[PDB]
Amino acid sequence: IKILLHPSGVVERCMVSVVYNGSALNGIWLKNVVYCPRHVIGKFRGDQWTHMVSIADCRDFIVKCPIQGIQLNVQSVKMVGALLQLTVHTNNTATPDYKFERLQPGSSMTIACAYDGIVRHVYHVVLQLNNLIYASFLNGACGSVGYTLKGKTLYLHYMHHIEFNNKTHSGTDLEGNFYGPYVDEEVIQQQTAFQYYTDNVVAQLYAHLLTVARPKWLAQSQISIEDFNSWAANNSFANFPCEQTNMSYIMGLSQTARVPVERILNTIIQLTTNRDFECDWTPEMVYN
Amino acid sequence: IKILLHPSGVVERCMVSVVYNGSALNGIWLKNVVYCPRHVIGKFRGDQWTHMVSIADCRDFIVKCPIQGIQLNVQSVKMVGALLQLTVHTNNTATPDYKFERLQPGSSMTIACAYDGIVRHVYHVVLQLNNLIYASFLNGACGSVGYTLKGKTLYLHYMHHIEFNNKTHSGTDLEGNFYGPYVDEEVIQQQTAFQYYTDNVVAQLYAHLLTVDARPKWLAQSQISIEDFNSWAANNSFANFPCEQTNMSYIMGLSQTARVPVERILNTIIQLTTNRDGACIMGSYDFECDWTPEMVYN
Ligand SMILES: *C(=N)[C@H](C[C@@H]1CCNC1=O)NC(=O)[C@H](CC(C)C)NC(=O)[C@@H](NC(=O)C(F)(F)F)C(C)(C)C
Ligand SMILES: *C(=N)[C@H](C[C@@H]1CCNC1=O)NC(=O)[C@H](CC(C)C)NC(=O)[C@@H](NC(=O)C(F)(F)F)C(C)(C)C
Repeated sequence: IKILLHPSGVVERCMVSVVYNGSALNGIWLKNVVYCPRHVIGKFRGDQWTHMVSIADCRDFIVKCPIQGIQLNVQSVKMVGALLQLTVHTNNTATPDYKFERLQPGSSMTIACAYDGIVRHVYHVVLQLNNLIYASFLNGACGSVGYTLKGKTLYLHYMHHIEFNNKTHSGTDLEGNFYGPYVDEEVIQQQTAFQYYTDNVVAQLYAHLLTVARPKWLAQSQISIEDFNSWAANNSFANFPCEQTNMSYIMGLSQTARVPVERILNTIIQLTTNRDFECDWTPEMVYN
Repeated sequence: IKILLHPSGVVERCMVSVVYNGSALNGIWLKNVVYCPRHVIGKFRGDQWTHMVSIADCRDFIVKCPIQGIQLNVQSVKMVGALLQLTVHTNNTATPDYKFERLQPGSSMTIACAYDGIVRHVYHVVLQLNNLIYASFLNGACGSVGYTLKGKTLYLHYMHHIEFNNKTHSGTDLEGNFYGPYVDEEVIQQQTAFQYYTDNVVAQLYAHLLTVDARPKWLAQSQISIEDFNSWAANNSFANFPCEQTNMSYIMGLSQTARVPVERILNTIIQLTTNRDGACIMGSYDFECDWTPEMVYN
């Protein structure tokens, strides 16, 4: 039982460099459109973006695709949400079947971290209930995408925008809308309190009992799901189950492990003195 | 600080499928040669391989590369170690600058786990001191490769062969020699006892101090010397520290930024074996050998 990531080859063939008057980041090239963060044209705030994008000369958008050796030429600039839709002359012949899918908190995705239009590293994250990811990005990485795959169909979920001072990262879906109440502005932005995605904590504990001698810190007594949820409301744990569809997986793991979920939940409560606690294992990934 | 995988696009463009009389697995296609495990021609033992390979007809090797729409035709077949080197008529246009490099225990690599010539998952493993990897594989995954990337060159380290009862996996390097004393035969094979790669366990705790909590309450207050630790390590399934002298430059740096000398990390490891009591360190619940000092420091 490993943390599984999706192969990045399809994403690599679409990544492009986007350089606008001394500001460099990444973008993705699908059909005849290149999607990049809008702050490549400057550091603006509020409703200045509409007018500021309209005064942007397309000749200044230097766009290159390193994998294909092509230099793209922009014909029109359209702002959609917090993203820029740059229409180019050439259609990307490497464009796959793709979908723009929003992620619900607690779901996983593969980050294709890129620089200068080239994907450098690939790693795994789960969108937390505070609508932040705990990723890793340096200067010039904006425009990196978080994606999943399902039968050679690219599911784009995320594009990176901003890093906060507690090693948190925020971006948009590919429709241009941020996750949570965060924006692309260099100011302090109040984050909602952290809360554990309980379904995923349950998934990690079951992953441990399946890849190891049942440990000593495993609780000996059961607790009802309802008693856990009254406890969870005062200990920053999400109401269980967070996703009703996860019970098909969780109950299946409870069979393979011969440990009922009621015992796993009481173990979560007793591990409070030790208590980040990590919601990186989803029940789908552990079961399949 | 994350577990970083290398981008797999270079590997996908060269993966192929290899089928022989109903036995199907994966192969990698570099230049004019296709490399795949030898048990695609049968489940033979001992020294039966040299003979059975020389009588295998090349017209029974069905070789497709689905990402390029080509079906390959095999000219010659040569057994190199536990691998078959299938020469084909067509040079691979997507062949990168590559190198066959054998890993030493404690190093990491990215696994491109494929089926029918297409990689379905990528994940990260470390060659353990038993010369096994703790990976994830199903039927038809043989031929999957473990690799790393240094700029432009693709560094091939591993090709998958066999899964053992304890969810451990074994294979060869790209030159054809297995890691450890394991062979491609469906019998029980003795495994050396498990031993933690102490350098990597030190890197995991430092990763926790630098990203999760700078002063966790399981961090030992007192220190132990490297020497006193290594006396304890010989009896507690921990390798002698340091396992690699080149890791010291990374660990000394991690100590300087964490403001916690390695002596306290080593004593923390000793204390955790008697009083971890369910502590979850860098999301792992167990000591992991997945975090290397190089990756955590860089
Ligand atoms: C995109 N090219 C970068 C990605 C950053 C750089 C450092 N790590 C990352 O993930 N994005 C930016 O540089 C941001 C630009 C804004 C206008 C969208 N700026 C930031 O992320 C800054 N963060 C803040 O000011 C904030 F207060 F925390 F929000 C940096 C990280 C530069 C201080
Ligand atoms: C090749 N595609 C597979 C990959 C396996 C299947 C299950 N998980 C894997 O990683 N390799 C095989 O099927 C092996 C073929 C041999 C002849 C090289 N066989 C095995 O791995 C078997 N293992 C054993 O018999 C052994 F005892 F553990 F060594 C299986 C796991 C199928 C029983």
